[PDB]
Amino acid sequence: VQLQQSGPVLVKPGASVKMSCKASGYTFTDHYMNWVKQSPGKSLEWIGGINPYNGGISYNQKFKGMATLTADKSSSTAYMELNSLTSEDSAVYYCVRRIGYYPSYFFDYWGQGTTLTVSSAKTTPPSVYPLAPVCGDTTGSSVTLGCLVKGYFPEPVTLTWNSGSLSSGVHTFPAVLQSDLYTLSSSVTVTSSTWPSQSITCNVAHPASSTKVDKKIE
Amino acid sequence: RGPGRAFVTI
Amino acid sequence: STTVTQSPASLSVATGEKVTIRCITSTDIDDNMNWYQQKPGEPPKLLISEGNTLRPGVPSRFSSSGFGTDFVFTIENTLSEDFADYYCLQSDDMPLTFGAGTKLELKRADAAPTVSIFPPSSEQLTSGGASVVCFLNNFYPKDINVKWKIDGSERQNGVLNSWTDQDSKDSTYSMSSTLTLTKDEYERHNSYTCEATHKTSTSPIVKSFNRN
Amino acid sequence: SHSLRYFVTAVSRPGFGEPRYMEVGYVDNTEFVRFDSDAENPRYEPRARWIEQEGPEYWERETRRAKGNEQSFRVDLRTALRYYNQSAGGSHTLQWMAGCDVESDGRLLRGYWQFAYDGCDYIALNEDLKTWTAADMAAQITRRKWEQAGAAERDRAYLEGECVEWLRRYLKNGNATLLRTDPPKAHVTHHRRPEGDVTLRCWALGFYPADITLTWQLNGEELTQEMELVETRPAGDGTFQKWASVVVPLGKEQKYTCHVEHEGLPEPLTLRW
Amino acid sequence: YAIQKTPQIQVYSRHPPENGKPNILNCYVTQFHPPHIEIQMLKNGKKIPKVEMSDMSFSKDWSFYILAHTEFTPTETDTYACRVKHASMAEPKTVYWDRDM
Repeated sequence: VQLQQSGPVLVKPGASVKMSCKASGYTFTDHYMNWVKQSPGKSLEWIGGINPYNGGISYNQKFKGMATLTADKSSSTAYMELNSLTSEDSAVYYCVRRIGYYPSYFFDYWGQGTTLTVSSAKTTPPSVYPLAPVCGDTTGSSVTLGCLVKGYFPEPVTLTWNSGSLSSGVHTFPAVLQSDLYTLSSSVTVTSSTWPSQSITCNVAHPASSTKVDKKIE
Repeated sequence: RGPGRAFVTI
Repeated sequence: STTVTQSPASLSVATGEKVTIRCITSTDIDDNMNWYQQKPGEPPKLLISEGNTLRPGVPSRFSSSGFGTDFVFTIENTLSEDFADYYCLQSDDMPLTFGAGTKLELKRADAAPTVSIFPPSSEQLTSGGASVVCFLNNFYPKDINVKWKIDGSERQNGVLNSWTDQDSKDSTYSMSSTLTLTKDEYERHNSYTCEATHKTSTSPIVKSFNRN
Repeated sequence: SHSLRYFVTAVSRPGFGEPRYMEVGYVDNTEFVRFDSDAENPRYEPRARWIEQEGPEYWERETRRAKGNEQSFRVDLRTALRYYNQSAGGSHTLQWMAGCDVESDGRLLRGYWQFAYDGCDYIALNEDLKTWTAADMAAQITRRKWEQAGAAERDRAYLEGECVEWLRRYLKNGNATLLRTDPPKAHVTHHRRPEGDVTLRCWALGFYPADITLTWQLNGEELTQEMELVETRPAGDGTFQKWASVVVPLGKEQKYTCHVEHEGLPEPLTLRW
Repeated sequence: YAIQKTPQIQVYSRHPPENGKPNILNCYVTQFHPPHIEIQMLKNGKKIPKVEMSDMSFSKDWSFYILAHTEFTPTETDTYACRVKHASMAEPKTVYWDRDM
C-alpha cells in the first residue's frame, strides 16, 4: 500500500550512491522488488529485481556491474547501490513491487521515485529577481507578475505566491540549464484592482542549500 | 467414496 | 532483449472519442503485455495486467486486446482525466522491456495567448547581468513562435524558451522566453520588444517597453 | 498394504472470481477421480478406467459431497482471513488430506485427516483418531471448537468404516490394474565427462507399483559417494521411472554393479554394461 | 501467501528415445508453493500447441506437484525443453530434454 523512497541525491562522477525504498502495508517477503530508471527523454528501463524471501537477484545486462540490489527483511527495506557513476546515469529511479503469488512478472505498485543528479557542479543557492510591468503600459483588468530564479544547482526549486494563498493564474516554468546553473521562472496573474494596491510576494525555497527567500514585487 | 466436511468449518 | 515498439509517439484527441495505441514486440510474448498510465509528477499506475485483465478500480472504458506479437490498447469515450502518458510493458521473459510511450494530449479549442514583458530588475543590474523576460500564458495549440527585437533589430542569440505541460483544468500551455545579456550590452540600447506568432491570430502580438 | 487417499485444495483469487476448489482421489499411487470448480460444469469425473464401472448415482453423490465441501472451504478461507488478520487482496491456499492405509489383511493401519493453511500445518487428527494437534493459536481455537462439537468421532467413523470398505471394493474391482506388478526394465548407459572420469547411469523403466530401490555397489558394496538419484517419476501410462548415476574412473566400468530391487521381480537385478 | 518452495523440473519421455517413433514428452514439476504455476513445452524454442496437464495435487509435506505431457516424434536435430514460471523464481526456468538423462 505504500513504498517510500529516499530524497533526491547529487553525486560527483565516478562515485557511488545508495538509494532506499521502505515498504509498508503488506508482507514484505511475499513480493519481488524491482528498480526502474526513467531518463529525461528515453524513458523506462528495467534495472533489476530482488526477492526479500531468499535474496534471489535478477539483473538487466545493460546495467550489470553498475547496480547492487539488497533487501533487509527486519525493516522491510530495499536498497539499490550504483557505482562508477557517469553523467548518463542522471535520472529518476523507482522501486516497483512485482505482483505476488501468480506466475507473472508485471509490477503493480510504484514508489514516488528518487531523482539522481551526477554532476561535478557544486551546490549553489539561487538568485531571486522580481518582474514588474513596463511602468506605464498597464491597461487590462488583469496584470501579470513574475519571479525569476537564476543561477542555482541542483534541482528542484519550489516557488509559492503569497504563501500559497494565490493559486489562480500561476505558472511554474520548467527549469533549464544555462552556464552550468539552472534558471526558472514563475508567473502569476491578478486583477489590476489588487496590484499594486495589495503587495505581492514570491517565496523561493531551495532545499539542497537550505535557503528560503521572499521577494516583494516593487 | 470420499470424505465429507459435514459443514464443520474451522 | 526483446524490443517493444509503441505507436504513435503522440496523439491529440478531444474529450469523448476513441484512443487506440498499438504495441508490437520482436518475439512471441503470448498475452503477457501490460499497460501503464503516468500523469505528470506521479509514478506510473498499472491499468491492465497480463492477458487483458482490467485491474480492480479501473473504469470499464479502458480495454486491451491482441496476442503473440501485436497488442492494442483502447480507450472508448475518453474523459478529461484520461490524458497522460501511456506505456506498454511485456512480461514474458527477462529483461523486462518498455515501450517508448505515448503522450496523449487534450485537443481543445484554440486560445489566444496573454503576453507580458518584464525588464531586468534593478538588483540584477547591480549584480552584473540582465534578463528580459516574456510570458505567454494560456493558449492552444502548443505551437507558437517568439521573436525578440532589440531597438527594432532582431536578436537571436542568448534566448532560452521554456514551455509548460498542458494544464489539468484549462488544457492550455504557457511559455517563458528569457533573453540574457550583460549589464553593459543591455545599457547600450533602449527599446525592447517581444513578438508572438500563433494560430489564433494572423497578425502577431507585440509587447514592448522603452528602458526610460 | 494399500491406501485410499483424498487430496483437496481451495485457493483464493481476489478480484477474479470465487475460490478455485479441486479434489483428487488416489488408490495407492494412481489417480482415479477428480473434481474441479473450473470446468465446463463442476462434477466428479473419473480418471481411471476401472472406476467408470460405477453407476450414475455414485457420481451424483460424489458431486454433491464435493460441492458441499467447496462451500465449507469458502467459509473456511474467509474465517482464516479473519483469524490471521490478513488482507482480502491476497491469494491464500487451504489444503486438506484425508484417507486410510489398511494392511494386506484389512485392518486399518493408519488414518489421516489433516489440514494446512498457506503450505503450513494447521490442524491434524492424531493416530488415536480421537485427539487433534494444532500449530498456532488460531488452530487452537479450531481445535477447541472441534473438540466441543466432537468432529473426531465422525471423522474416525469415516476413516475406520467407509474408507476401508470402499478401499476393499476398489481393489476388488480394479484388480487388473491396482494389484498388478510390472517388472522394471533396466539398463546402464555411459558418458564421457570433460575430464578423465565417466558417468555411469543405471535406469529402471516401466515398473509398477512405484516402490523400487536402485543402488550402486562398487567393487564390493557400500555407497561411499554422492550418488545422483532422482525421485521416482511417472511415465504417464501407469508405470514409473527411476535412475541412479555415479562417477567412475576410465577403466573401472567392469568393477561397478547396479542392483534393482522391485516387488515385481523374482530375483533382484544385478547390472553392468 | 506465506512460505515459498522453488519448483523442481524433470523433462523425460516414457519409452526410450527412438528416432522417428512417436512418443510422449513429460515435464514433471514438483515441490512448489504457492500452487499457482505456469508450464510450457517448447520444441526448437517454439511453443507446442496441444499440451495436457495432470490434475494438480500435493504430497505429504503440502508441496504441490504436476505433470505436463505432449506427443512428440524425436529426431536427432529437434530440440525439446520445458519452461516454468512460478512466484518463487526471479525468471522463467528452462530445462532442456536430454535423450540420455
